[PDB]
Amino acid sequence: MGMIQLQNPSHPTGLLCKANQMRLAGTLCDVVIMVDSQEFHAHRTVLACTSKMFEILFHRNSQHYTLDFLSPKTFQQILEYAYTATLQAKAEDLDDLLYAAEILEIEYLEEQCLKMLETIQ
Amino acid sequence: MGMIQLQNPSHPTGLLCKANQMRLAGTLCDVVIMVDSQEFHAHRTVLACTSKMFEILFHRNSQHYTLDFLSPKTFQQILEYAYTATLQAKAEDLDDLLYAAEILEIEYLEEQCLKMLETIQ
Repeated sequence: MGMIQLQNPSHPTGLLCKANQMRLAGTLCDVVIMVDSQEFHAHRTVLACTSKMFEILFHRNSQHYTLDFLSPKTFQQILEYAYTATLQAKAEDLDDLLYAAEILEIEYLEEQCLKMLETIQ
Repeated sequence: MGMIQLQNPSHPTGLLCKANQMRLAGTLCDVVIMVDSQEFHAHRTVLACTSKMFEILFHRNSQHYTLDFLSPKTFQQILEYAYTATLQAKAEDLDDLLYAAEILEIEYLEEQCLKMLETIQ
């Protein structure tokens, strides 16, 4: 037969951009991540699609999830990466980020943190 | 100061790919869209980040939302586009897709459906 196809190469990027604007306004946020005192509002789908650990964690439903293997600062860093595809940090945060990245099982961050730590080394 | 930056250009695309695999398995789906008889399980964030109409609709919380301005077939088409960035259809579906696309306010689909209808014309 005959088919028509429309493909928007910007859609993934546009969708994540809007999710990030929703997270900053609190719109449709359905999970709170608790690190030390601080609360981080976010969307389960974005965190579960970024971290295999969160996808596994949310197997057990609750409104709040407490993480204590990392600081609020490291979590914010990874939360921004999940919602924008970029992470910014200080060189002294690399060991903290690698460890969080391995536990959360976010392949890109573990691979890149390792590669940066090793070439410096 | 000194900063380190890691940017994964594949992240948007990887995140949407995983959401699509989650939708097909039913994982973390938190909304059912009802069209004629058929039920479509999906994630609120993906639909609200794709359609300004769904972002507005979900302002009013409920587990189920009924759409009757389009057929199940057209909805499936747009549901696939939302989750993959590609839509496939038959040429005879173009008027149906444009209309659904305008009501749902999915700019890319309205623009492309219009452009295809007009160049054929």
